[PDB]
Amino acid sequence: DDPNKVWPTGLTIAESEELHKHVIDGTRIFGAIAIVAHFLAYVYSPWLH
Amino acid sequence: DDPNKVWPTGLTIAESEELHKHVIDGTRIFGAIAIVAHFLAYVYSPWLH
Amino acid sequence: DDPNKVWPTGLTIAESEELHKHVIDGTRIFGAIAIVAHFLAYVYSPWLH
Amino acid sequence: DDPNKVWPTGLTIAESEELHKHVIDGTRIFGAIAIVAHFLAYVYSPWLH
Amino acid sequence: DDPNKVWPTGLTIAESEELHKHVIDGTRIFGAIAIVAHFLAYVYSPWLH
Amino acid sequence: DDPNKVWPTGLTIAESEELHKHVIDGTRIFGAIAIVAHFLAYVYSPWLH
Amino acid sequence: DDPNKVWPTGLTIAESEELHKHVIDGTRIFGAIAIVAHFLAYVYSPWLH
Amino acid sequence: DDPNKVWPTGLTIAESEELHKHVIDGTRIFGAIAIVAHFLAYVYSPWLH
Amino acid sequence: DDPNKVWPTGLTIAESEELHKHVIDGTRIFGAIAIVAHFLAYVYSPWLH
Amino acid sequence: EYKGHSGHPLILKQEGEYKGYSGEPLILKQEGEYKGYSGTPLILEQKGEYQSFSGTPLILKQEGEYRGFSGAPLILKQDGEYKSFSGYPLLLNI
Amino acid sequence: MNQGRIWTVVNPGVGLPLLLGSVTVIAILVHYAVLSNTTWFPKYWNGAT
Amino acid sequence: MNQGRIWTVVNPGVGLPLLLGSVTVIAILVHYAVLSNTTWFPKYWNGAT
Amino acid sequence: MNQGRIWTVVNPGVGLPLLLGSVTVIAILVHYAVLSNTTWFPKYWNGAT
Amino acid sequence: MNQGRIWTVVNPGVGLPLLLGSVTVIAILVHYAVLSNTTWFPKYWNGAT
Amino acid sequence: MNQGRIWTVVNPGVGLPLLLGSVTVIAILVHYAVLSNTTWFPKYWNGAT
Amino acid sequence: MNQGRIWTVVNPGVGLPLLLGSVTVIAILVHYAVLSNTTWFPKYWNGAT
Amino acid sequence: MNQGRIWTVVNPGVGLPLLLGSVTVIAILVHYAVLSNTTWFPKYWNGAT
Amino acid sequence: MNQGRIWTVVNPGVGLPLLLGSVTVIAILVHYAVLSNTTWFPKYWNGAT
Amino acid sequence: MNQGRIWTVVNPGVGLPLLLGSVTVIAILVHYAVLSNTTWFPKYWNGAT
Ligand code: BCL
Ligand code: BCL
Ligand code: BCL
Ligand code: BCL
Ligand code: BCL
Ligand code: BCL
Ligand SMILES: CC(C)=CCC/C(C)=C/C=C/C(C)=C/C=C/C(C)=C/C=C/C=C(C)/C=C/C=C(C)/C=C/C=C(\C)CCCC(C)(C)O
Ligand SMILES: CC(C)=CCC/C(C)=C/C=C/C(C)=C/C=C/C(C)=C/C=C/C=C(C)/C=C/C=C(C)/C=C/C=C(\C)CCCC(C)(C)O
Ligand SMILES: CC(C)=CCC/C(C)=C/C=C/C(C)=C/C=C/C(C)=C/C=C/C=C(C)/C=C/C=C(C)/C=C/C=C(\C)CCCC(C)(C)O
Ligand SMILES: CC(C)=CCC/C(C)=C/C=C/C(C)=C/C=C/C(C)=C/C=C/C=C(C)/C=C/C=C(C)/C=C/C=C(\C)CCCC(C)(C)O
Ligand SMILES: CC(C)=CCC/C(C)=C/C=C/C(C)=C/C=C/C(C)=C/C=C/C=C(C)/C=C/C=C(C)/C=C/C=C(\C)CCCC(C)(C)O
Repeated sequence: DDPNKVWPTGLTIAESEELHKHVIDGTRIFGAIAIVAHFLAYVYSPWLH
Repeated sequence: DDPNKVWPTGLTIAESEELHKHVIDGTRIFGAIAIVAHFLAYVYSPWLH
Repeated sequence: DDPNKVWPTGLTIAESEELHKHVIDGTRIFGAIAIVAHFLAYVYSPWLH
Repeated sequence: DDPNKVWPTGLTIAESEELHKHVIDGTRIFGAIAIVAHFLAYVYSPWLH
Repeated sequence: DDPNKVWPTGLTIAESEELHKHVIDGTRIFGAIAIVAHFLAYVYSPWLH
Repeated sequence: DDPNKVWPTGLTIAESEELHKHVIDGTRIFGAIAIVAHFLAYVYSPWLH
Repeated sequence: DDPNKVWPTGLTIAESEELHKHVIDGTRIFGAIAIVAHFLAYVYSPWLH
Repeated sequence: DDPNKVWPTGLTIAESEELHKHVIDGTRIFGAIAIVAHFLAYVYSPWLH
Repeated sequence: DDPNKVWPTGLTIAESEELHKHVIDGTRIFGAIAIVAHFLAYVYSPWLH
Repeated sequence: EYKGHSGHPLILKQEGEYKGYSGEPLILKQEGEYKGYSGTPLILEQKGEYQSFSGTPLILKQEGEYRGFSGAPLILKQDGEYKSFSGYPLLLNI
Repeated sequence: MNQGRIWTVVNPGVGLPLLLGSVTVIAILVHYAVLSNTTWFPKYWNGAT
Repeated sequence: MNQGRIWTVVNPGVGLPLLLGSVTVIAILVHYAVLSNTTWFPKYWNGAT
Repeated sequence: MNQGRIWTVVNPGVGLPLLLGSVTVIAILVHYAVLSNTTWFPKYWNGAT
Repeated sequence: MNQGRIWTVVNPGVGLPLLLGSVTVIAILVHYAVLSNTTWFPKYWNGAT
Repeated sequence: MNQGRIWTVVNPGVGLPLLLGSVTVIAILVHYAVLSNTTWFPKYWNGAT
Repeated sequence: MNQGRIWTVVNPGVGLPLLLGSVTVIAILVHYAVLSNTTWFPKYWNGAT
Repeated sequence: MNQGRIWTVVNPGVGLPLLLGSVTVIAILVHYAVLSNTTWFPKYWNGAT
Repeated sequence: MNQGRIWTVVNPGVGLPLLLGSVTVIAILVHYAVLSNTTWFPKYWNGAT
Repeated sequence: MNQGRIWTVVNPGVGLPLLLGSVTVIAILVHYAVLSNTTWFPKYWNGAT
């Protein structure tokens, strides 16, 4: 292998992994907001009551 | 790394961040107008009453 | 920076801003006609009556 | 400026303006026919009666 | 100007005009058949009766 | 003019005309089968009865 | 003419005809299976009864 | 003919035939699972009963 | 054959197989979560009861 | 490097072969010819002319001009300017 | 008959299929419209009671 | 009449088919709207009772 | 039979699939129309009462 | 009035047709909405009872 | 059987997927048509009363 | 405010039209939803009884 | 089994996604068909009466 | 968190707009589902009786 | 597990987005199906009577 290898997308392995950190953080941030939204829905809607 | 590196989109890092300032400011402008629209809707519609 | 820089769209900054003058003026013209159309709708339709 | 400048579409300013003459004249022709069609509709349909 | 100028579509002015003769003639032929079809519809359907 | 001129589609005039012979012959054959299908529909369905 | 002429699709006349043999044979096999399917439908469904 | 001839897709005849082995095997495996699914449907659903 | 042969997608055989390991592992992880979801659905819904 | 808000870690490192979370093996190797699970043969080899299953012939050979099955002529020859069928003129040239 | 130069800026390979296609689609839409909004057109197909 | 330079940045091969196409689609939509929301337009086609 | 030169400006790889495709789509639409607006066509499939 | 540089990264040949097209589509949607959810708009077209 | 040269002007990579795709779509459409317009086909799936 | 580098891998000529377009489509969908699921929004347009 | 050479004229990157995609779409269509036209399939999901 | 190398074979300019776009579409679909299949969600918007 | 070489002929930039996209679409379709054809799933969201 070669860490300097430019892959067909133009990104190196290090660049692809650094990019994915934004995707994982974005997913976790979306999940945290969704968890609060589900808690509010449970507290105010008749769901699960 | 190199701050002068032209990425596959043709924009440099400095150019991409300068562009995003318009997106962030545009989102804030859209949000402010939407907040006023929600206040008007609450005052005049039966929602939340 | 360089004002002569041709951007990926082929337009320079001066050319893009000159083009946008038509979009801003066009939006104002569309808005002016829409304001008159809303006045006619209010005068003749039962909306807001 | 340069009137001989070939723009990205391949047309010069003079060629673009000459082309637009057909669009403006075509719009006027479509408008004239539409005005007659609206006159016939008023004379024969119950609209505005 | 130059009558030999090959335009972006690859056709010259003379070739574009010669092509349009088929479109104009084709439109006239379609119109002629449509006129007959409308006559038959009037004779056999209750439209305009 | 020149009959050997390769047009933008890659076909010569003679090749385009030879190709069109199949389109005309195919249209005539489709028409013949459609005529028989319409005859069968008339003989067996209540259409035109 | 030249039978070795590579046409715009990349196939020669001989290669295009050889390919069409599979299309004709595939059409005939599809027809044979469709004929049996229509026979079974007639024997078991109320169609044509 | 030439078995080394690279065709327009980039695959040789031998490579295309080897690829088709996966397509045929995949079809046969899909069929076997579909046969079991139809047997289970027959045993548990009212179809064919 | 040659394991260093770059195929039309740009991936070598070794790279395609290493990529597929993520596809198989992803399918197995998706399946495991789906199995738990089906167990919860059975325990809480009237399905299969 | 990126400093996310949702704590750390954000990604898992990999210095070699991918390790499956769902155990192993993850793929099956091949020593040569594809070994199908649905028995053999998987394909029929072609030694020459395409051996049809629905009899022969499969195509009609063409010699010279196209032999129209719906009589003749199939096209109208054009010499010079286009012969209008809806009278004249057909254009208003500039 | 004065728009003959349109084929110098609109590609015939695009504009001719769109023209013939749109004319055909409009004709189908007019048939479906009269069929859905009239009683005599469906009765014509139903024929003998 | 002052937008004539639009064809220097918008390709006529794209903007002219879209213009003529959109104008035609809008006309069809207006016909369907008046046809669906009025009694006199369908009765006009139905003609004699 | 006089339009044979259309294949010099319309690419057969595009116009022939569109022709055969459109003719087939039109035929399907006519079948669905007569099937939906008549009683004898659905009854034909229903066969024995 | 401060977004004039958007045409340096968004191609006018794309953004201008999309802008003018979207504005037109939105206007159509608002007309259809008021037409479907009000009695005075359809009555306006129906006119004299 | 005389159309074998169509593959010299229609690319097999386009015409063969379109053919097999269209034939499959037509078959699906005929099944849905007979299923919706007959009582015996849905009853066949419903099986035992 | 930390995603400013997204424009180095996502082309602004694509992502900016998609962002502005999607935001506009979402607003339309929310308006249609409240209009269809409430009585006060349509009554607002209907105005005077 | 004799069609193995199809991959010399149909690109696997196109034909394989289309094949696997179509087969999946067909399966979905058959499930929706039996679900809509039978009582036992929806009752199976409804479970306990 | 181990799929970080996916951006070496999937272009971020495509996969990131598709990811964010799909997530947004799914949220819209879930909102429409709960809105159509519950009474408390529409009643929440209707507010005061 | 033996199909690992598919990525040598199917581009991962296409097949991976299609796979993950299709799987997500299938899940949405199954949720909509059970929601529409069962009473307990909508009742679950409606919660307390
Ligand atoms: C404040 C909420 C932040 C957050 C802030 C932190 C902090 C601070 C830490 C971590 C740490 C961790 N986080 Mg985090 N993290 C969040 C979302 C997530 C989600 C997810 C929702 O799917 C996951 C799987 C993770 C994953 C993880 C691990 C990598 C790590 C160790 C385990 C752990 O749970 O620690 C404990 C994690 C928590 C107590 C929070 C988990 C998220 C909860 C469930 C979100 C609900 C809403 C929250 C209460 C209020 C915010 C609402 C706003 C509207 C967003 N984070 C959100 C975006 N995370 C820890 C670590 O090891 O860092 C080095 C750590 O110190
Ligand atoms: C804990 C849930 C994890 C998981 C963790 C493990 C672990 C841990 C091991 C395997 C091992 C194996 N796994 Mg795994 N695996 C899961 C999902 C799957 C799925 C699937 C859902 O479709 C499949 C087909 C497989 C496939 C396999 C085989 C390659 C192998 C079993 C060989 C054997 O005979 O072992 C005989 C049995 C054993 C050695 C021990 C028991 C392992 C059993 C067979 C795992 C069954 C998982 C089951 C299908 C899914 C349960 C999901 C839960 C309901 C959440 N995994 C999920 C993601 N898997 C084993 C192996 O060979 O690794 C080298 C192993 O040790
Ligand atoms: C275990 C189920 C496996 C399978 C395993 C095998 C095995 C094992 C063998 C074959 C062999 C053959 N298979 Mg296989 N095969 C399956 C699916 C298929 C399907 C299909 C579903 O459409 C087809 C058309 C074929 C085609 C064929 C022929 C190329 C060949 C000769 C069969 C025959 O009747 O020989 C005449 C009869 C016999 C030789 C003995 C009896 C039949 C044997 C046992 C194979 C029957 C498979 C049957 C169609 C599967 C139906 C689905 C299952 C019931 C669930 N396979 C599935 C995926 N196949 C055989 C061969 O010739 O290999 C060299 C062989 O030994
Ligand atoms: C077994 C079913 C096979 C089949 C096997 C054969 C065989 C075997 C032969 C042909 C032969 C012929 N086939 Mg074939 N063929 C089938 C499907 C078709 C279909 C179609 C369904 O649309 C067509 C149009 C054809 C076309 C033809 C002609 C080129 C030729 C018959 C005329 C002639 O010169 O006969 C001259 C020969 C004879 C008169 C001998 C008797 C042939 C009989 C009449 C069978 C003809 C095929 C018949 C239409 C198939 C119907 C199948 C349905 C399932 C019922 N085949 C299917 C896929 N075909 C014949 C030929 O010329 O081969 C060199 C031949 O011997
Ligand atoms: C057998 C059915 C075949 C067919 C076989 C033939 C044959 C055989 C001949 C023609 C000939 C002609 N055909 Mg052809 N043709 C068919 C379909 C068509 C269709 C169509 C359905 O739209 C059209 C427009 C044509 C067009 C024509 C002309 C080019 C030409 C007559 C010139 C003239 O003035 O003759 C004046 C009149 C005559 C010479 C004699 C009487 C007419 C002859 C018998 C042709 C009538 C065909 C008729 C239009 C379509 C019948 C369809 C069936 C009822 C299903 N064919 C189908 C596919 N055609 C003729 C020609 O000139 O060939 C060199 C000829 O001999
Ligand atoms: C037979 C049906 C043919 C047809 C055959 C002819 C013939 C034959 C002639 C023309 C001529 C003319 N045609 Mg033409 N034409 C048709 C369809 C059309 C349509 C249309 C439907 O939209 C249009 C706009 C035209 C346009 C014209 C003019 C350019 C010109 C008359 C100008 C003049 O000097 O008048 C005064 C001219 C005369 C009094 C001579 C006779 C004019 C004929 C009667 C005009 C018929 C047009 C009419 C709209 C056709 C309706 C369809 C039928 C009901 C089937 N044609 C169809 C396709 N056309 C003429 C020409 O070329 O002049 C130089 C001519 O001689
Ligand atoms: C649906 C409900 C209920 C409600 C909705 C209500 C609603 C919103 C309605 C809205 C309606 C609107 C907006 C209508 C707008 C209509 C317009 C604008 C029409 C315009 C017509 C233009 C034409 C005809 C142009 C022809 C151009 C032409 C022929 C150009 C020719 C060019 C050439 C020859 C090239 C030259 C090359 C070289 C220079 C070298 O010579
Ligand atoms: C839905 C409801 C209720 C209401 C809606 C109502 C409503 C709005 C309806 C609107 C209807 C409209 C607008 C209809 C318009 C119809 C028109 C315009 C028809 C035009 C037909 C044109 C034809 C037939 C052209 C043939 C061209 C041809 C054959 C060209 C051939 C070219 C060649 C051979 C190349 C030569 C190359 C070389 C020069 C080198 O030789
Ligand atoms: C919906 C309701 C109620 C009402 C709506 C009613 C309504 C509006 C209906 C309208 C219907 C219409 C308009 C129908 C029109 C039908 C037509 C036009 C059919 C045409 C068929 C053409 C065929 C079959 C062509 C085959 C070509 C072929 C085989 C070509 C072969 C070429 C080759 C071999 C290449 C050679 C290369 C080299 C020269 C080098 O050898
Ligand atoms: C229909 C019914 C009834 C029911 C349906 C039920 C059903 C099936 C539901 C399914 C739901 C599912 C599956 C939900 C899934 C949700 C997911 C996965 C959310 C993911 C969010 C991801 C985010 C937010 C990513 C942000 C990325 C970001 C910001 C990336 C930034 C990148 C940068 C800056 C480039 C840097 C480059 C360099 C570093 C080189 O400079
Ligand atoms: C309608 C009704 C009632 C009923 C409908 C009934 C019906 C038909 C249902 C059908 C259902 C079906 C068929 C379901 C199928 C589900 C499947 C197959 C799921 C597959 C999941 C796959 C995954 C999760 C893949 C992840 C890949 C991944 C993460 C890949 C990562 C790759 C990387 C990192 C690149 C590395 C590159 C390098 C190594 C070179 O560096």
